[PDB]
Amino acid sequence: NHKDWNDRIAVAEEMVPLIGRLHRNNNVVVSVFGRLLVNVSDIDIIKSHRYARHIISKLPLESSLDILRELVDMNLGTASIDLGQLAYSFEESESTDLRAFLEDALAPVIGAETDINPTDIVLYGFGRIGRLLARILVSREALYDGARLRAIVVRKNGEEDLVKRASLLRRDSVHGGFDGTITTDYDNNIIWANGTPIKVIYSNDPATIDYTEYGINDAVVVDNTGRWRDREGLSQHLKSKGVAKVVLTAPGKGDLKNIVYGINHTDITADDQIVSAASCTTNAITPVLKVINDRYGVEFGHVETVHSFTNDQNLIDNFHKGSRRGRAAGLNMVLTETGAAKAVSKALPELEGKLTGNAIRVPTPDVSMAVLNLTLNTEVDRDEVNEFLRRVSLHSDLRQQIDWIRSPEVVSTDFVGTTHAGIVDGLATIATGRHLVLYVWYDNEFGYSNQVIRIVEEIAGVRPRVYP
Amino acid sequence: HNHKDWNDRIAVAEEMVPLIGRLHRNNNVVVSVFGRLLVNVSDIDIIKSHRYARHIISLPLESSLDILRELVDMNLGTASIDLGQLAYSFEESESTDLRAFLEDALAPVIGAETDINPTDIVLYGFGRIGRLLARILVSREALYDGARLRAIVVRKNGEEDLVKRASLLRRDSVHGGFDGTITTDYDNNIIWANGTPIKVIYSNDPATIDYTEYGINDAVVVDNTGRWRDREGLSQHLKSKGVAKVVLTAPGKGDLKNIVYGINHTDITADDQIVSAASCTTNAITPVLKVINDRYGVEFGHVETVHSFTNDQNLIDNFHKGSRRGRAAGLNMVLTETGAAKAVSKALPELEGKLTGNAIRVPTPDVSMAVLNLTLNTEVDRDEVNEFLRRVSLHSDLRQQIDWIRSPEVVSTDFVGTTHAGIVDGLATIATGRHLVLYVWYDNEFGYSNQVIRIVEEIAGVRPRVYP
Amino acid sequence: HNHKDWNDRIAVAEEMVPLIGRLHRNNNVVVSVFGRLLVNVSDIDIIKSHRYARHIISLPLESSLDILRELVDMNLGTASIDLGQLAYSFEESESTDLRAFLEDALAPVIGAETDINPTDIVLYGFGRIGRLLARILVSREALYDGARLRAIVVRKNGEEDLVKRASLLRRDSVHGGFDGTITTDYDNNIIWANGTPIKVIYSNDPATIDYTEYGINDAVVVDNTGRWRDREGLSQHLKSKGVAKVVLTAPGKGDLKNIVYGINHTDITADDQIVSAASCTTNAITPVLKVINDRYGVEFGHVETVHSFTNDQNLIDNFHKGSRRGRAAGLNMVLTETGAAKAVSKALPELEGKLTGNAIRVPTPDVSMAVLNLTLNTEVDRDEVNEFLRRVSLHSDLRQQIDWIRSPEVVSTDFVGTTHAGIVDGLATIATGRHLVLYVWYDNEFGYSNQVIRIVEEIAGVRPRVYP
Amino acid sequence: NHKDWNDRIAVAEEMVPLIGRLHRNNNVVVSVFGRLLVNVSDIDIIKSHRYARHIISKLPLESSLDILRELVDMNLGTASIDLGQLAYSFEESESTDLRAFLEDALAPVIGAETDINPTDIVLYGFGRIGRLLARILVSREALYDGARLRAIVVRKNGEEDLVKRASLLRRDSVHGGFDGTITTDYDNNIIWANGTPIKVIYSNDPATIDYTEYGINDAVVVDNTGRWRDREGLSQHLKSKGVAKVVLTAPGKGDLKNIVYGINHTDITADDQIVSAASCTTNAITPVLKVINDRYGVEFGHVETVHSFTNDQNLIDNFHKGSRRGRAAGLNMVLTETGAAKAVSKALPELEGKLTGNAIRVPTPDVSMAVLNLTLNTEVDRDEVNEFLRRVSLHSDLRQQIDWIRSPEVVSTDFVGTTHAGIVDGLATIATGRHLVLYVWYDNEFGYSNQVIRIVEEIAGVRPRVYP
Ligand SMILES: NC(=O)c1ccc[n+]([C@@H]2O[C@H](COP(=O)([O-])OP(=O)(O)OC[C@H]3O[C@@H](n4cnc5c(N)ncnc54)[C@H](OP(=O)(O)O)[C@@H]3O)[C@@H](O)[C@H]2O)c1
Ligand SMILES: NC(=O)c1ccc[n+]([C@@H]2O[C@H](COP(=O)([O-])OP(=O)(O)OC[C@H]3O[C@@H](n4cnc5c(N)ncnc54)[C@H](OP(=O)(O)O)[C@@H]3O)[C@@H](O)[C@H]2O)c1
Ligand SMILES: NC(=O)c1ccc[n+]([C@@H]2O[C@H](COP(=O)([O-])OP(=O)(O)OC[C@H]3O[C@@H](n4cnc5c(N)ncnc54)[C@H](OP(=O)(O)O)[C@@H]3O)[C@@H](O)[C@H]2O)c1
Repeated sequence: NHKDWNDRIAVAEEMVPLIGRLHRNNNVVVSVFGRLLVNVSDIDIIKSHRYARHIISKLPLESSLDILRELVDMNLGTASIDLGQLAYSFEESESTDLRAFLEDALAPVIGAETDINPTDIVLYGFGRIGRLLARILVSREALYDGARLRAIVVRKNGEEDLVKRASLLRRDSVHGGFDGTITTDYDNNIIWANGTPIKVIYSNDPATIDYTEYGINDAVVVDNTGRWRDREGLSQHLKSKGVAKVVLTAPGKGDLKNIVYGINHTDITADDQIVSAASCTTNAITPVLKVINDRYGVEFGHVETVHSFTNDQNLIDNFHKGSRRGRAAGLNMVLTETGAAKAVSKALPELEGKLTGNAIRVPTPDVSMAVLNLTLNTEVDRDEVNEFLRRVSLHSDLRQQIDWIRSPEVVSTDFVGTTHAGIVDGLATIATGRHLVLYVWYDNEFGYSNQVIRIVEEIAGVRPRVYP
Repeated sequence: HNHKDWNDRIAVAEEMVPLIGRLHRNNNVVVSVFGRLLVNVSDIDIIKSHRYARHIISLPLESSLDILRELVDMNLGTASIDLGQLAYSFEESESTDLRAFLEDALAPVIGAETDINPTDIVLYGFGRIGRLLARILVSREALYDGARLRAIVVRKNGEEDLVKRASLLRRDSVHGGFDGTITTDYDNNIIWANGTPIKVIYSNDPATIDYTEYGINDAVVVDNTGRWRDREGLSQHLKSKGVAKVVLTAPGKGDLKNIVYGINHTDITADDQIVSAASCTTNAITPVLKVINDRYGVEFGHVETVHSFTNDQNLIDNFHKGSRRGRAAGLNMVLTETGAAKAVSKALPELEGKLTGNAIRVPTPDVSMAVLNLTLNTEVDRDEVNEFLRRVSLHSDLRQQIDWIRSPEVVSTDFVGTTHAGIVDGLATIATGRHLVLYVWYDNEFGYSNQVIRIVEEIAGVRPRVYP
Repeated sequence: HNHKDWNDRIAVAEEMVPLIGRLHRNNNVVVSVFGRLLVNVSDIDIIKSHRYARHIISLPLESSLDILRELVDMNLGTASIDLGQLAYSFEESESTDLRAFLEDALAPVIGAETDINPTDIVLYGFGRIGRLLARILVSREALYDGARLRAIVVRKNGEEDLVKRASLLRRDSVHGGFDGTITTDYDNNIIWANGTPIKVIYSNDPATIDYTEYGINDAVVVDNTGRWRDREGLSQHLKSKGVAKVVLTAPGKGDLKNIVYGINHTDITADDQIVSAASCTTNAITPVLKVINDRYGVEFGHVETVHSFTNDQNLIDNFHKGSRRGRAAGLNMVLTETGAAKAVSKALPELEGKLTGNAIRVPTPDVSMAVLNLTLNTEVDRDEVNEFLRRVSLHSDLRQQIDWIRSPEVVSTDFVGTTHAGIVDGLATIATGRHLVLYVWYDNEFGYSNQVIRIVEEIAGVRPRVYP
Repeated sequence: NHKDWNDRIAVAEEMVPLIGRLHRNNNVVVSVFGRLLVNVSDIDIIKSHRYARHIISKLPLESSLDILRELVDMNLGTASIDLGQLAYSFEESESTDLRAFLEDALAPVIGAETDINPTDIVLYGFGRIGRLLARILVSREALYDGARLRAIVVRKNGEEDLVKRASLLRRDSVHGGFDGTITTDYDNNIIWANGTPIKVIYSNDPATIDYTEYGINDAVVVDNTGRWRDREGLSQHLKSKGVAKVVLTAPGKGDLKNIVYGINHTDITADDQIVSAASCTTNAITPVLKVINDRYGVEFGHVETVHSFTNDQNLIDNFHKGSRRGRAAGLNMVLTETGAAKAVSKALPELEGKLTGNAIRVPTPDVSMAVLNLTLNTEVDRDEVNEFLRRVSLHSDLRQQIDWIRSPEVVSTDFVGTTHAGIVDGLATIATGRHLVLYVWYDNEFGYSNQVIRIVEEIAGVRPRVYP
């Protein structure tokens, strides 16, 4: 029941000023477990406070209100503060006064520096992944001000260019409208998105740009074009003045590291100039396969993905590079080569030779569904596997790469806009002797984009740290 | 233009939020800027929403923030105050004091009834129209608390009905998620939607329900079944104890008033028990035609409505009322009959015998387009007609019904969720001689449902009163 | 290869046509080449159809044309003669005379009953399955004249029913036009379909029809309503005078035999009054699984069926039996429950407890794909499994149920109209160790309907007899 | 009724040998009004004989059988002989013997030459129009042997090229399977389609091909690429050795003639080296507008086309040259610039300045619908306009460019594969004072393709002549 709804609103209204003071004065983003309370409607704060059951026992707004009331005068510097962890492991201390507990558990923060130098991001390409990257980058510059989108690079076409590019960022048939205002300065070739000025750079050669011409230096280029997937090709960006590092939103060929965030971002070194974020399916299934292989062992795995179509395919039957992709995407079920076996082996080198996979592309514009047919080296029960994945999903350090649900009503549309790389549908799970079958949802556009943003911030050094 | 000043703009908005929130709680006042609310919206919409005030007068946030701090002290009643109207006719006036002006432009309210009695709404049916009526009734209850959704009536199917119907309100392939929480209480057969308890009532006969059992009386029933379109049928509802009035979401047959809100809602009298809201197409074009007819003249007019499919139709060819309407809705363009021309002429009898039209149904799930080919009694040029409709849509008494837009690249999905009954695509207007072509978009589901909600509020006597 | 000889090939075929046509008229003989008819087909199909005889033995047209001229003189009866079987085991024999061979391979027929008594078929319902049953019954009446469609039964809607239902049989968004003419006789409530008069009978109660009124007796009813899936319900039909047997186009509940033709149709006895044809998915995969299970062994098996939507579902989210099944069928990928695994195990009880599966519904209107993940009791290689299924599909007793194909670029629309219950995509087969992945296409509407037509012909005693 | 069906079949079976003798011996294609009886099932011959009511009073097969029985020994040379016109205006002579009448009315033909030298056709491009052109060309080489498809030109890609190109001709998601067999000779880069060997030529420069290298000379290049629409560009083909003439399947810019067959093909001269077939909509509406403007006079016309999407558009929102075309075609109604006003003025120079037009692109893969809003210079009645268009459609020399129907059941799917440029839906027609509104269907892929084939045969000199 919700007979208490209006009080819940009323406490959250008390919370907003406090939340926003810590933001503007102390650069402190307040969260409740995974979920932000910053730049957010009162009703969202309610919804997110309900959510805390799904990790803890029972979370009332007052405990948040009281930690916030005692955080306003604690002279804090920048940091992400989880209001919920502070509630739980205060109650499990256990002794008031609250203040005392906070000053202790938020020690490194108190009095720390409230500014960090941001890092310039350039999007090379501005397509489906490119633009969702730009949305996220603009949201997070407003939360954290760590990575600044400064520019996009597109080829010169036909001089209404700029208006269409801004419109493609303002609007999306699938992802709906941009959270903010998008204005265009035609004279200086800039798209303004909220606070952020995005220079549009016209070029046919990734190697002959002087980014310093636009006040860009030391930039991470996120190439979302996919025209170059080998080191020799991606190396073109490093010839452009202003470029420190390159992230490919696609499987990199040869020696290029393929990085699945949460799983092998610790193998990114200071010296790695060129890195790749793998594919959407790779990011969807690799957390899961790694976690299952370490616990139970995977003799063999097949992946079938029932996948949304992408923009390389054709509205109507016509020629195409790949397998059967050139048949009309919106009228057909299409059997397609996935590279996901090979990709999963790159990042988990221990499953080399043990995996096969295949795609079926169907008439939807976003969101996909991996089916993992897994032969284990141990006998397993269904509820034990569900509970161990729910645990990883909700409390492990792959918390943000993996979600777990037991919703009997959700379908592909409901996953549009999810921030996880992979969402295990728990009701579906099958286990029988050594056989496991897992079903994984992913928003292949946005879910993947979020992984790429995380790679970009590790590389830039501006991942926020969460206390405690 | 630019957004060099965006972080400045956020700052102010945020000093507004606690003050907008006082008024709403303490004084039951909703605050707007030329018809855009600032209650239960982000800081970003407050920025957007003061920005679009250049369309109207030709507005700094401080003018609002200066206004607001006068209204926390003023012993105010229940009102929809506009900050925009209040600033314009302060400048273009003899000016200071501020306090003095806001206590004379706002005499009617200062110390008044802060609470009207709400009126109980029953939703008979709970499909595509009914569930959006629910979403609006719920969020307008938070804003104004005039009309309260009390109950839906459906037929008993299984024993898992209640939870399936809660799901249907919580998620939607087109309209996305409910803004709030939906909880189900099985013991009492209640869907909670934010603070709103919605009784589920199960009945095969609209005539044999004592609504007073469930605490409901003098209710308006919004029959969104489509089952009964004549007086006899809809009179069934009046036989049920607790029912005062009936609103049909559809063209009423025979002698039933068909109401297009903004145009002829004043034809509703206190003894009118049963009212009709006409079709989506009628609501979308009647305003535009009347405005065009009053200003230039209409000699002749053709309507082609290019229209989304509706749920009565068929995924794959099968039986239906009409031969063409039952063929695979998602695989065909379907030329079909429209009642619009005859229905437009009911409401505008001055156009009786001057109008024709057809409908073509296409594989989209929501949003339609009316193409209006008008021979006029007068010569027009494209830029002049545009500016006329732009003025009509900003200043006229049909603001809420008519919007006009200049935006490029816009397509049908961008109009999901729009509040206006019809939106004139400025870029598409064609005008040569006495010949005019207008393109009018409409969210046949949500746009139309907002018009239904205005009739309901009108019948019930709770149209918010907007001052001054 | 080439077609340097194509105009030569047409020439011969055309000297066949008048002779194939004699046999059919005079002697009630249908002529085929390894299971492909040459009656009421183009000259081009006769070329195609002698060409695909290299798949089987490893065939000149003259061998056929030489055969034919012997059969115009031979006082022949009613038979489905194969020209292919007759040529192969003439060469690989002691050969001339030709006349002598064809009067000893074809002793059973030479001078026999040229006319069997047909059996009256009633179609109860007339939707997606029923109308394709009609198309098959009509064109098989021209070929064999064993089962005759006599009547459909529908509920009275309007007074333009008859013509709407004639239209539904004449046109189809997926299956294209009826091959023939459909005429309506309103006075007698008859749809003419080529030479076939189909009575339309209107009834709310399957139990209260004297079919003998309309000249129908000892009929098989093919209940394609879906309404009644148990013995009690389907027994209603037997209470109607004129009814002998009932065939349900669906999995029958309880104790009703579920029949997969090619596999267990011999379980039908003369005292079986009510029979079930199982689901599309069951018909598509049961044959393949049994063949794979007999040859290698099945230790474990998972089925994912990627499946077209069906007409019970919803264009746009609304109520349904299942929560997920009622969401917008054309906008979503929908993970849902399948009965297939349990139904496969009914028919193959040797696989009881070794099978699992799920279904995903996608926005296509017809044609589905079963993905079979099989752990086998034996090691297999891709090329060997392929050649096995290829042999099974050409030579085995499940030829009509199983096809195998090597063709590139094939996608779901190319399988509309296919006669086989399931078609193995050769290119997609994956095999490594004991692990096998098979992809089986099926026209869930037309393929399945052909299996229904085989049960019907079997129950009725009119399976064409194919010699020698 | 069809109680006489089997006799109808039986007479047509007598007809087939005769039809085919005249074909193979005399190169004589027999037709009944518009419809061929050659390479066609018996049931088609029936259907086409029914059709003759729709032009005449009552047509029985026997009159066809008897004209054919007396045509077999009349020593005829090549010609198209309409069996129906010969039936009508024999009965309206009137005197037997039949023979005498034929030898007189088929005078020019008797004893004439039975061979004509064919013309080599090259398809530059092999996309949606290209391949339908290839289907038609292969059908008509088998009927008339006037234009021979010899080659396609595609750019060099990635070496599975040839198999995909053959597969794209074999199969089509919308147009279904090819009528014949398609084999590939990989060694000589040939696609065999039935009798016809198609050389695949790989080139990046239309100007540097020696077509004589492949035994091609004096060829009409049908450029269906649309990369070059100006004379300077199309002139590139004339530099290639082997090229006589060029036909652009698109509006040609500048001085290039835009040819709508039936309407201005008489303006093609012996000296015109480069000609264009206009657009699909232009071909759909120009017959109609010309015919209406000559009778009644067109003050002003607007065209709205509700148009299928084409392959230049995007599955999902992305950048694009044109207006709003880059939004996702399968999810949206999209307002688009048509050039059809300008195009219709080119071919009808008399409507210059009097026409506007617009497209709405909707989620269908083929078939479109023009709505013509016409202000006339005369008052008109509805039935008189319907009857005058039905007359033009069925008996004028634009018979094949225009059809007329009064079918209450047909929708866009039913027009796939129509051979007319434009099909007027007569039930829809509106007329009121000086205002006419006409609705025109067209299969924008195939309908247009057929017009282009006709242009190709006029230019080649191999249009067949029909007697009488
Ligand atoms: N664009 C639009 O959709 C649009 C716009 C304007 C007006 N309209 C009109 O609004 C009406 C509702 O349309 P809709 O699209 O919302 O239809 P819908 O989605 O089919 O919803 C209709 C609702 O009414 C219920 N219902 C139907 N027949 C009933 C009966 N005999 N007894 C009780 N309940 C019954 C349904 O029951 P279940 O939930 O059990 O199926 C469902 O809840 C129609 O008259 C339509 O013409 C529609
Ligand atoms: N892929 C497939 O479609 C497929 C394959 C295998 C088996 N099945 C099964 O075959 C059955 C038929 O499915 P379908 O897709 O053909 O359904 P459909 O297209 O809805 O056709 C069902 C037909 O039965 C009629 N009907 C329904 N309820 C009735 C009732 N109470 N009394 C009398 N007639 C009634 C309908 O009447 P109206 O014409 O008046 O609407 C319609 O003629 C279902 O059980 C389904 O599970 C379907
Ligand atoms: N409704 C219709 O589709 C329709 C109707 C009437 C007229 N038209 C016009 O007909 C033309 C063809 O349209 P379509 O729908 O057939 O387009 P399409 O399906 O894209 O076919 C284009 C063909 O031309 C080739 N091509 C494209 N650019 C080329 C280049 N620079 N050099 C060489 N070859 C090139 C393509 O090569 P690949 O195969 O390698 O991709 C393909 O074979 C267009 O101008 C269009 O406006 C279309």
